[PDB]
Amino acid sequence: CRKNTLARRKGRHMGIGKRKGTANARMPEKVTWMRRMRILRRLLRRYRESKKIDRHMYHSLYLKVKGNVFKNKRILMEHIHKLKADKARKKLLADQAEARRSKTKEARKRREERLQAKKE
Amino acid sequence: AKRTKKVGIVGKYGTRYGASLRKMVKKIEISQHAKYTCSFCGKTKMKRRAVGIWHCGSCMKTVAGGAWTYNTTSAVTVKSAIRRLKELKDQ
Amino acid sequence: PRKIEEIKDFLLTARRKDAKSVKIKKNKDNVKFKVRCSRYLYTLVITDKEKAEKLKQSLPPGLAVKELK
Amino acid sequence: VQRLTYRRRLSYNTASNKTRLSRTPGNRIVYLYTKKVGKAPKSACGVCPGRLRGVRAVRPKVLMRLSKTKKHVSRAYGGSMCAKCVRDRIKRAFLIEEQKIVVKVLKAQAQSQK
Amino acid sequence: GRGAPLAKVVFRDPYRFKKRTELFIAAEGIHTGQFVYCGKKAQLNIGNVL
RNA sequence: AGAACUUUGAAGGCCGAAGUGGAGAAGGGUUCCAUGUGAACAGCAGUUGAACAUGGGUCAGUCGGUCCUGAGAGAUGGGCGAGCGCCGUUCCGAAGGGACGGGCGAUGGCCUCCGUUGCCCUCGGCCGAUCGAAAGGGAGUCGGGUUCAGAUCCCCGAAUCCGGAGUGGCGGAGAUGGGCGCCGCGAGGCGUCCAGUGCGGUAACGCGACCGAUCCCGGAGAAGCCGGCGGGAGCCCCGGGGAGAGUUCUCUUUUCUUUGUGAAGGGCAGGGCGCCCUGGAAUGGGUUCGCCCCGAGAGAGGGGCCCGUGCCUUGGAAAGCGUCGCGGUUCCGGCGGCGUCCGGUGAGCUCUCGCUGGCCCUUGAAAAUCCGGGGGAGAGGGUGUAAAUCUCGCGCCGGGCCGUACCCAUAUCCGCAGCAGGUCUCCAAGGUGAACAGCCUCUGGCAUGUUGGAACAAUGUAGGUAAGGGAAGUCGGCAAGCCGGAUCCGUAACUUCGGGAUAAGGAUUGGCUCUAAGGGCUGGCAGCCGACUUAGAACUGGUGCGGACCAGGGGAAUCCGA
RNA sequence: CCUGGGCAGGGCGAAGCCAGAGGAAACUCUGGUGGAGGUCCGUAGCGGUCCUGACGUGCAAAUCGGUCGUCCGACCUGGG
Ligand SMILES: [Mg+2]
Ligand SMILES: [Mg+2]
Ligand SMILES: [Mg+2]
Ligand SMILES: [Mg+2]
Ligand SMILES: [Mg+2]
Ligand SMILES: [Mg+2]
Ligand SMILES: [Mg+2]
Ligand SMILES: [Mg+2]
Ligand SMILES: [Mg+2]
Ligand SMILES: [Mg+2]
Ligand SMILES: [Mg+2]
Ligand SMILES: [Mg+2]
Ligand SMILES: [Mg+2]
Ligand SMILES: [Mg+2]
Ligand SMILES: [Mg+2]
Ligand SMILES: [Mg+2]
Ligand SMILES: [Mg+2]
Ligand SMILES: [Mg+2]
Ligand SMILES: [Mg+2]
Ligand SMILES: [Mg+2]
Ligand SMILES: [Mg+2]
Ligand SMILES: [Mg+2]
Ligand SMILES: [Mg+2]
Ligand SMILES: [Mg+2]
Ligand SMILES: [Mg+2]
Ligand SMILES: [Mg+2]
Ligand SMILES: [Mg+2]
Ligand SMILES: [Mg+2]
Ligand SMILES: [Mg+2]
Ligand SMILES: [Mg+2]
Ligand SMILES: [Mg+2]
Ligand SMILES: [Mg+2]
Ligand SMILES: [Mg+2]
Ligand SMILES: [Mg+2]
Ligand SMILES: [Mg+2]
Ligand SMILES: [Mg+2]
Ligand SMILES: [Mg+2]
Ligand SMILES: [Mg+2]
Ligand SMILES: [Mg+2]
Ligand SMILES: [Mg+2]
Ligand SMILES: [Mg+2]
Ligand SMILES: [Mg+2]
Ligand SMILES: [Mg+2]
Ligand SMILES: [Mg+2]
Ligand SMILES: [Mg+2]
Ligand SMILES: [Mg+2]
Ligand SMILES: [Mg+2]
Ligand SMILES: [Mg+2]
Ligand SMILES: [Zn+2]
Repeated sequence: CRKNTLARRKGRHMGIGKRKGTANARMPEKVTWMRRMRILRRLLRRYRESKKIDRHMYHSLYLKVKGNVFKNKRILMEHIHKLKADKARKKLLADQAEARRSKTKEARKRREERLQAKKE
Repeated sequence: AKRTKKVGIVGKYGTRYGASLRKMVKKIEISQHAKYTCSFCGKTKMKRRAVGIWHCGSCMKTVAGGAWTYNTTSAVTVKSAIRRLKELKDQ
Repeated sequence: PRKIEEIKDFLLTARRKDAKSVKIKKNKDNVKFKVRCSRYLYTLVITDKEKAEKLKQSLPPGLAVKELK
Repeated sequence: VQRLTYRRRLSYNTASNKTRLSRTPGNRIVYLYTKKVGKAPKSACGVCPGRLRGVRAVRPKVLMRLSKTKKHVSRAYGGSMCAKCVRDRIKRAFLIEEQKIVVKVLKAQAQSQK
Repeated sequence: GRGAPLAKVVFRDPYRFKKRTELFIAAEGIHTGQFVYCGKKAQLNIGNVL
């Protein structure tokens, strides 16, 4: 029994012919979905509670994990990296444009102060 | 993904008891299984109790409704006639 | 049974009448004192052999004492 | 691997024969008998359901054992209302009595003006 | 054995201090907590027997 | 005396945890156990038995009946009836014999102080006497040991319930404070008055107790079935140690058994909350396997409560078990040494607890008992003296009656019998396997089912084949045989659009090496630990591979019945 | 009628829900989740189609072996 079980653990005696029940009978689709989605839904908790994802993309990726989109942990983590890089690029461009607009408005208010000082 | 194109909720009955009878049971099974808007707590928690009895989820205010919907059209007509005879010339 | 923590409460139990059995059980790391007063069994467990010896000395003499082995 | 046996002559798996299995000090799996579960008391007739908090949930013949601390709460309407009923009925009694006083003094003003 | 709902309307006894509980046929649109009135000069609403 | 059958050793097998096992309900009534006989009985036999004769055996506050009502059965009032009687169970009834209390009288004990008796006043729906469950409701005993036969009953040890308290058994609450004036260095003492039927937390609520009568209200008792999911136990699995045993032709740190804590009380895990406080969301947010929740208050933080059948602790190692040794003819629940240990994991099986949902012209029981709350009629000592009451910790006394053995069945029941028939339940191991399927093993039972020996004729009853043809036999493919599991392709006519459908028709399936993917726990991207699944590749065997077992022949139509 | 007890594993995948794509709108398409049913194969259980098999002075005054129909229900069953 132990030698046969060690062969099964290595992956032997588990071909096509020695399966006498269906795939859903051997490993259930519901159990596969439960394991898959519980792992993919608590990795988001370990990201959100520590550092990684914010409040608003957490709910979007939560619903996107509830839908059958993300197959496993590797491509889930890679898609989180892609969204984090895209958000960093968008906020960098927004900070540059806001700095340009802020320096323009500050220069305009200071020039209004210059013209007010020249008038009085 | 839309799976059933005509039977809707009646696909649990499958192939038995006639297209017209399944079509006539379809609308009233939708009526008995639909959640209705509660007029008291403002929520959508009107769950169907036994026949004639409707039961809102929050605030536990059980109401005596119709047998398959929340308000029968005949019952609304009766309520309108009762309030009309109420405020008609002070009885 | 009940577990008396303090020493004064256990010795007050020993002073209290309608108690007919005291059993001293030596153990490999401590020692247990048993009073069978009436329908309850009161235990004082203690880990100091000097305190056990002085409690055996201060035990009231009008009462039976049985040492378990 | 040690198949075990009933101890009473109740061979049928009824509600009173609701059991468990424990281990003796003599290293033998024994088939011990469990008292049925006791539910806590609930509130009085109309509030959202839920058992009242702070009551030792036992059988009513164990309520003879239970003393007058683990059966009620020190509040008025203690072991009967879940205190949401208390904080609603106090305000309801107060407001309806004050509105009856308002209606009575308005009718007294009607008596004075008529 | 009855498709019509039963209603459990509690009253108050004017002669002895005791709340009496009766069993009405539940009219349409009544809800728990509604003050169901009963008598001769009761105002005409749904639920009031007169 | 006598052995195919009795008993023991050993070998080989069967039952294989949905049993040929361990126990019960109904039923049997001594069949249970020991000793003796073998003329009866057991379909042969017995030295044997459930046969016969003799003698034993059933121990209960905490197991059940007893109590309660359920469907129902039933008597009085009443009505009917020639009549034994019949109807009916709230109807056409003067259908309660009880009580908080007050007054008056009398008796009795230690006539102060209490306990009784009678009369009067006052209060008090019964859903109507009563029966009806050894599976419904129903408080409370568990661990070890003992006999040839008993076991939760007997012995030891450890607990719990229900009643009892009058001269009211002992403690602890109620209980002991504040103000004023005088004396005194102060500590303290004296005199007067007043309070005191408990406290704490903002809360949900908590404690050692917390005055409560007629009356009223509420809860428990008191709930259907089916899905999911999570916690806990038991059993199984793996890694290591310790004790004994098995094999050693060669290998194997190998293989097998065991490795414990009852009820009860305290503490702590764990699970749950439709329980509270702060606080206010929108760029909507939090969570499920599925849902669901949120301004009638989400997230977050801090609390409170319930079950705690899990762990530790008194019980509790002194018993129990494993192993080695030593004394007594025997009697001693002998005597001694060592151990009775660390972990991990789970679509694992069973039981249990909890959350949530679905189903309904099905709403899935009553009563006995017990508790809480609202009311404040009443009771209590009135002060440096202590009560009225206690649902608190103790202590004392009692728990009457009946049943308790055994079979519970291919041999203790019924069927005329030791009859392939029938009869209601709990417990369930390892492997292959989806499986409580089928097959083989373990614990535990058994002698093959009312006979043995010799030979293997016809006919028969069950089972298997057969060259070539494939239904030509036959009323008819009757019987038998083919496909049968799983994975990947592909699926028609018709139709109520749901199906037909596992339609039909094909390919692969073994063994051994690999490869890839699917996780958790630790840190201010790195390291450790284990689960069994899927896919692909190479190599190899006599084309063999669901290798046994498990197990749909299919298609075209007609009539009838949805 | 009351009161209890019981039914291994798989196949089909309704409502509802999530995500993506198309569309101006109505809404439609795809992939999951979900577990509905007087639903299918099939065990115990319950009945008994065929062999008109075995018996047919039998095990039996109706039983046995294969082959069977159904097995969440208009399901089976004990006691009163
Ligand atoms: Mg699915
Ligand atoms: Mg019972
Ligand atoms: Mg064998
Ligand atoms: Mg059996
Ligand atoms: Mg003999
Ligand atoms: Mg004979
Ligand atoms: Mg005998
Ligand atoms: Mg005899
Ligand atoms: Mg006893
Ligand atoms: Mg009893
Ligand atoms: Mg009669
Ligand atoms: Mg008469
Ligand atoms: Mg009775
Ligand atoms: Mg016995
Ligand atoms: Mg015993
Ligand atoms: Mg007592
Ligand atoms: Mg479970
Ligand atoms: Mg577990
Ligand atoms: Mg315990
Ligand atoms: Mg017995
Ligand atoms: Mg028989
Ligand atoms: Mg016969
Ligand atoms: Mg039989
Ligand atoms: Mg197995
Ligand atoms: Mg397996
Ligand atoms: Mg089983
Ligand atoms: Mg026989
Ligand atoms: Mg025979
Ligand atoms: Mg023989
Ligand atoms: Mg041939
Ligand atoms: Mg041939
Ligand atoms: Mg041919
Ligand atoms: Mg031909
Ligand atoms: Mg012909
Ligand atoms: Mg045939
Ligand atoms: Mg052939
Ligand atoms: Mg077809
Ligand atoms: Mg078929
Ligand atoms: Mg038909
Ligand atoms: Mg069916
Ligand atoms: Mg079919
Ligand atoms: Mg069958
Ligand atoms: Mg038959
Ligand atoms: Mg037959
Ligand atoms: Mg025949
Ligand atoms: Mg014959
Ligand atoms: Mg079949
Ligand atoms: Mg079927
Ligand atoms: Zn509502």
